[PDB]
Amino acid sequence: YNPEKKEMIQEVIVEEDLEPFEASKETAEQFKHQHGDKVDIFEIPETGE
Amino acid sequence: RQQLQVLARYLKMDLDNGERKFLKEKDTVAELQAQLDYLNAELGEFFVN
Amino acid sequence: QKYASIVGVDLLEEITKDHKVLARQQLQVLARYLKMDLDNGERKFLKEKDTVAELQAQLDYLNAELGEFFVN
Amino acid sequence: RQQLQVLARYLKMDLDNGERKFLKEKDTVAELQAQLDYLNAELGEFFVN
Amino acid sequence: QKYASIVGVDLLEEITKDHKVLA
Repeated sequence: YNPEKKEMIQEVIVEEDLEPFEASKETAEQFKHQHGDKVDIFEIPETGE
Repeated sequence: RQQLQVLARYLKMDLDNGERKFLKEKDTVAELQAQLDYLNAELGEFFVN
Repeated sequence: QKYASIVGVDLLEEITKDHKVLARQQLQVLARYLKMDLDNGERKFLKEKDTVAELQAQLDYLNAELGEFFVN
Repeated sequence: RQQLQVLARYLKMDLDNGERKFLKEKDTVAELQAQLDYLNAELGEFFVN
Repeated sequence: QKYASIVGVDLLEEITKDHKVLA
């Protein structure tokens, strides 16, 4: 606890526009009910991971 | 890989519908099989056939 | 006018906004690659600035206590 | 490094104000110190302090 | 015209200039 650094909740700075955003293979299990149906799926195996 | 994604920001061309399609197409095949093998599990593969 | 007289013969955006953003975009991702920081040109300038304000803060304390006739 | 610079031609985004600022900010610190140490050179670091 | 008759039913830049130069 450092009273000169009380921690809180915020957001950060921006980029040049080219971005869809992925995930990895670890905590899919509790953490899966935020977004909604917002994908550009391809269920045909041409990809791999 | 980078210049790709930011370039897809611009056409608003989703690179992942080719998988969201494929993923929803997949679990509604597993749960569609889940029916189709319940019947063979209760009608028998001699009856259904 | 002279020439004319010498002869006598008298007399929308968004297509550019996004056209800009990807350039702004392709810039930044391209700077990822050279590891070329676009903001040291300001972090330098910002630290150079507050260590001028606090450097003035000394330099005007003296004129505030020695007087602009003494220091001068 | 090339595709960078020509791309900055287009946004008219100066890559060097981040240094022209810093350079003018610097010499007007040296000449600002040049005053601030003239006084310690004539009032003494016991008086100014 | 034929089809219509067969039925009877009669009837700025600089955004591209610089958009070109970088190319």
